[PDB]
Amino acid sequence: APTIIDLTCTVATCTHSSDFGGVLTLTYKTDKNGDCSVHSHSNVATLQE
Amino acid sequence: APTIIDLTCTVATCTHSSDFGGVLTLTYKTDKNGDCSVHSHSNVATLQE
Amino acid sequence: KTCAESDFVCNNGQCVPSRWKCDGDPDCEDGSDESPEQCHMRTCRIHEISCGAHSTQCIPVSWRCDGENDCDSGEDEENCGNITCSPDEFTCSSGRCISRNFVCNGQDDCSDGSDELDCAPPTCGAHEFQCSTSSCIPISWVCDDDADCSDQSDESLEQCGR
Repeated sequence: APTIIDLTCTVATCTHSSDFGGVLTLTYKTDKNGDCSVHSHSNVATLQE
Repeated sequence: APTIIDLTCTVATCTHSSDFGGVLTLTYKTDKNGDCSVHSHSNVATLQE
Repeated sequence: KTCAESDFVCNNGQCVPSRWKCDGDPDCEDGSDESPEQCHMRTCRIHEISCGAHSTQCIPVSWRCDGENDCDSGEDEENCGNITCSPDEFTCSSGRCISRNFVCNGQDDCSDGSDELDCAPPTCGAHEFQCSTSSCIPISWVCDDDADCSDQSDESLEQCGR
């Protein structure tokens, strides 16, 4: 699994609607290309993928 | 003749026997490779070569 | 940096000025401007002999056939001795020289497996599909309609069988 360092997140737009209405941009530094299992640690926000 | 700079002496092991029982290592930096004439300036220890 | 029209070009790619040609001093690393055939004998000091045309080590001629392996490759113990190889050939543990194209090729050309010792495989992980431009990407990225490989090898028709 790639090791990820210096990870920050920003929100481009938000709109609390029933559908998936918030877009999130995530910047990081890594060593190799791979797959990461992405999660959100609260029930206030639900990810799609 | 070659020029020797930054000469450092270390002893691997010693045992004061009648035969030659100590191993010396000298570390250095040189510009060209050639021959030197090693010597000891005391009679406490006598070199072999 | 291309040498100017007023500079001579050594065989190794080094630029030296035109006044410095066959003037006797070993200017070029290979002595191109003083090729020791009609001009000057440029290769190292006069009383000093090289460890071959491929070894830049300079050993005094008193080290030539002096009974010890003064050169790195043993070329000092030549003529009166033995053993020499080629830059493009790989030296096995037994001393045999095989072409570098045979190193880590999966076949024991060295007759002892030396060319197959410490070979990181040119392929990538078993859970991985190698792009034809040598890029390593995992299998689950093949035929995914996304060209994650640089040359669209993961999406190549031949690999997908589509």
